Amino acid sequence: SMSVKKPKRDDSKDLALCSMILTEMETHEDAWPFLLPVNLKLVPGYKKVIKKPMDFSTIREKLSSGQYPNLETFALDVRLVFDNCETFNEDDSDIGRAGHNMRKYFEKKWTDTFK
Repeated sequence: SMSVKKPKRDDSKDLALCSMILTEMETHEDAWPFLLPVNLKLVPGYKKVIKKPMDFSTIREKLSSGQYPNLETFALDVRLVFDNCETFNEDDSDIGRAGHNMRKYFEKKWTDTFK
C-alpha cells in the first residue's frame, strides 16, 4: 500500500533475458508455424475467428521497441500465440502438435529463468 513495499526484485536483466528466450523459441525446429503473422487474406476463417493474432516476429518487434511494460505482458503474448494455435488447429495435426511442443518448451525456459 502507500509507503509499504515488498523488497525490490532486480528487474534490470528482464529485457535481455526475454530476448534470449525468444531467440531460443525462434530457432526451435517446430517454430515454423509461428515465425510470421498468419496471412489473413489467404487463410479462410482466421480473421473472423482469431480476435488477437500474435506471432514471434510481432513479439520481437514489440519487445525491441519498448512495448512490453513488464515480463508478464511478454509471457501473455507468447501464450496467446499457442492459445490461438489451439483454437484454430486440431491436436492431431502437425501445426497442432507444434503448438503443444512449443508451449512446453517456453514454459520450462520461463520457470527456469524467472521462478
